Amino acid sequence: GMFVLPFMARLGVTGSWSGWSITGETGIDPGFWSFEGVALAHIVLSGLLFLAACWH
Amino acid sequence: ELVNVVDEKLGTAYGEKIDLNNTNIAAFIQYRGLYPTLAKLIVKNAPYESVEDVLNIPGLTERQKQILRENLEHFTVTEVETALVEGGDRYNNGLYK
Amino acid sequence: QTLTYDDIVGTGLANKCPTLDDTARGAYPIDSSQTYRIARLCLQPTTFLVKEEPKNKRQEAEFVPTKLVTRETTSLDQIQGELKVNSDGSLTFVEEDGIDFQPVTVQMAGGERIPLLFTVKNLVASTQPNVTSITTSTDFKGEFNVPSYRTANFLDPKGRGLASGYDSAIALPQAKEEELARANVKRFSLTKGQISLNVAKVDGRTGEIAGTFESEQLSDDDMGAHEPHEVKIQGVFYASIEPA
Amino acid sequence: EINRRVQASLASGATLEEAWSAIPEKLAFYDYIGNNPAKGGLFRTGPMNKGDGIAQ
Amino acid sequence: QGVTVSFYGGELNGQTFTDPPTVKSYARKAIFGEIFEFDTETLNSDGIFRTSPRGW
Amino acid sequence: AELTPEVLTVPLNSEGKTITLTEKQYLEGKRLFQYACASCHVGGITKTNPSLDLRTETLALATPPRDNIEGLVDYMKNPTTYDGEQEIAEVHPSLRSADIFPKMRNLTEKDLVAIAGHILVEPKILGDKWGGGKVYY
Ligand code: CLA
Ligand code: HEC
Ligand SMILES: CC1=C(/C=C/C(C)=C/C=C/C(C)=C/C=C/C=C(C)/C=C/C=C(C)/C=C/C2=C(C)CCCC2(C)C)C(C)(C)CCC1
Ligand SMILES: CC1=C(/C=C/C(C)=C/C=C/C(C)=C/C=C/C=C(C)/C=C/C=C(C)/C=C/C2=C(C)CCCC2(C)C)C(C)(C)CCC1
Repeated sequence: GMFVLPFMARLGVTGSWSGWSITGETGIDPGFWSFEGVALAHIVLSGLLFLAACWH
Repeated sequence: ELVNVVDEKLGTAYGEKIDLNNTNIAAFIQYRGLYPTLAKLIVKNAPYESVEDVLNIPGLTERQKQILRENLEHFTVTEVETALVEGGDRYNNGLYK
Repeated sequence: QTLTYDDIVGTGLANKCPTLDDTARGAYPIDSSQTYRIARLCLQPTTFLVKEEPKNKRQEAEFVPTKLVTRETTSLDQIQGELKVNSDGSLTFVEEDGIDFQPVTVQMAGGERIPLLFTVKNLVASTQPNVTSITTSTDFKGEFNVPSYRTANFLDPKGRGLASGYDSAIALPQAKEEELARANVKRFSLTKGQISLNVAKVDGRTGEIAGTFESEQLSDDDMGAHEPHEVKIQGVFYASIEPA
Repeated sequence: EINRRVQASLASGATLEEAWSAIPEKLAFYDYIGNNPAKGGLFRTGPMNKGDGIAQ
Repeated sequence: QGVTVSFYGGELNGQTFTDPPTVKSYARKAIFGEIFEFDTETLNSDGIFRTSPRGW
Repeated sequence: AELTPEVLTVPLNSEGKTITLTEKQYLEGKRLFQYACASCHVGGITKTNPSLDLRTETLALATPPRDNIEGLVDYMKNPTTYDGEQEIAEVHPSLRSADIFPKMRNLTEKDLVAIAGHILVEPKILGDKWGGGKVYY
């Protein structure tokens, strides 16, 4: 039932900070742009847009 | 099925006598003249296939063999229970006062 | 050039085995008439691998590499024993005493922690026959005992244990007991592990050998509550042969 | 009252099987702490049968 | 101490138990008073005592 | 209840002559036990070795028996392990090691009797509390 996970995987984001990848390979490092890092980036962006909405 | 082996061993002669293959060293205090010197030798040279094998420990004085002879009626031998001898537990089983 | 505790403390070198220089490609004669012993066997693990369990029965169940979470607490050191010279020319290390166990926790992808008692407790390890000199082709193959990761007094978070503790789930006073039996009955495992010490450097003068090891053993089973994993430990070793 | 009835039967020549088989199940059920109204919990919700089960 | 349990009346009438896990398990039930057989499956009974309507 | 003569009457030797201590003797013994021994033996236990307590039945099974006044006085002069096999004065306080245990220096025979009497009277007073540890607090 994964809906947004394939959209992340389609464009390059395949690893997790917890260590796995969607192709199932072992021991690769995703850097910041893991699935969690995408999700964190969208949350931070959501908050910054909220503040800009208040200002405007 | 699954059984508590420590609870089972209390159903044997371990629950009544000092077991020379299993019982913690501090239980040798219960009788005169075993602790510490003879108690140390008994635990060091365990296991035994019979109680009378305690007299075969190398280096015993004749007084030490006589003391052991007076206390064989308080000793027993069962199979070594690995849950009782591992972790150094025959020298310190985590019990104090 | 010999170091002190204040040089070593807090650097991580205390968890390291001593090394022999690259020049020490020599050979150590085993006089068959004279007895030998090991003054210090050090084992420093570098790589812990855990075998996965794919739920399929078949498939490729390979050893995956893990991340150590319990820090530089891993080496076995100060191990002593008698190095016998057998009839057929082989040398058998019988392990006597030392710091021969370390609890280690590594973590797989997904966050699963794997606790293991990394050990060589009661190691009997023998070489090949007709080895009149420990050279850089010597291989100590052998086996050891892996006792339970927790000992018998250990209490679970609900106060249940083997030699101590509750024998049931007291927070569920009227629950059915047979589904809780694997948690309520604590069981002390004792398993075997295999290790191969491969010599790479020999001090012909002093009697110091060093090399690599590979060790295979089961991890912790949580006193019988779950299945242990298969662990492969790799690393370096150091042994100093004193004649006795 | 359970012990009284058992001793009245045992004084009259009933065996121990016969004396205790004469105790009604309804009377033995009251002599069980899971029917005590002081064994519950503020957020242990629902019928008493949700706790120990339905007595058979 | 070689502890055994015998049941009189009820379902286990005449039966005697001597294996120490089985004897201990009925002893843990005997702290609650009279021992009853429960259906824990119909209601997904959690085994944890609840109060009565007298309590509520 | 009172601290009667019968409470204060303990064995003096291994044969069976008794000594009835005075209340002044028992109270002086408690003061000197607190002064010199209770840092390890508070309540009749032994903090640095909990296997060996000061209960009367335990001192009776010691070799030589320490369940009388003279046995305890000899132990305070020349302490042994529980079988009597080693002399442990170099790690246990005694008259013969008062140079390393300086609280033992100015102990008289009257002081050693008084401490020995306190060790014998106290379980007759406290019961299983003496030598029992925290379970009986
Ligand atoms: C006098 C009131 C009363 C009592 C004693 C009972 C008693 C019972 N009810 Mg009944 N019931 C009642 C009224 C009552 N009912 C009302 C008014 C309704 C309509 C909502 C119901 C609907 C109902 C249903 C649908 C069911 C019951 C059931 C039951 C049984 C189980 C109770 C339970 O688990 O509660 C649990 C109680 C709590 C968890 C306590 C609630 C605590 C509140 C939430 C805290 C409030 C804090 C407050 C907000 C803080 C304020 C701070 C502020 C002032 C600053 C018990 C026999 C059950 C049953 O077994 O029936 C067969 C069941 O299924 N009741
Ligand atoms: C700790 C530092 C102690 C102080 C101070 C005193 N004692 Fe002690 N006592 C101590 C130990 C560790 C032991 C056990 C020694 C061994 O056998 O390994 C003891 C033993 C005794 C005994 C024998 C008890 C028995 O069961 O037979 C006695 C009678 C005794 N000690 C008395 C005693 C007195 C009177 C002290 C005050 C002067 C005293 N001890 C000091 C530890 C320590
Ligand atoms: C229950 C359920 C579920 C879930 C759901 C969900 C999860 C939902 C959510 C949702 C959400 C979560 C939503 C939200 C929304 C929001 C909104 C709608 C908002 C709005 C806002 C606004 C209005 C703003 C305002 C402002 C401000 C604040 C400031 C500045 C300015 C302005 C004015 C703009 C499901 C389906 C699964 C199933 C069934 C059941
Ligand atoms: C470059 C880059 C990138 C991108 C980024 C981005 C996308 C950014 C964004 C940014 C943003 C998006 C920003 C924002 C900001 C905002 C702000 C700055 C706001 C503020 C506000 C305010 C100040 C307001 C205030 C207020 C309030 C709050 C309330 C009321 C009142 C007032 C109005 C005063 C990436 C990652 C891709 C990659 C790398 C590179």
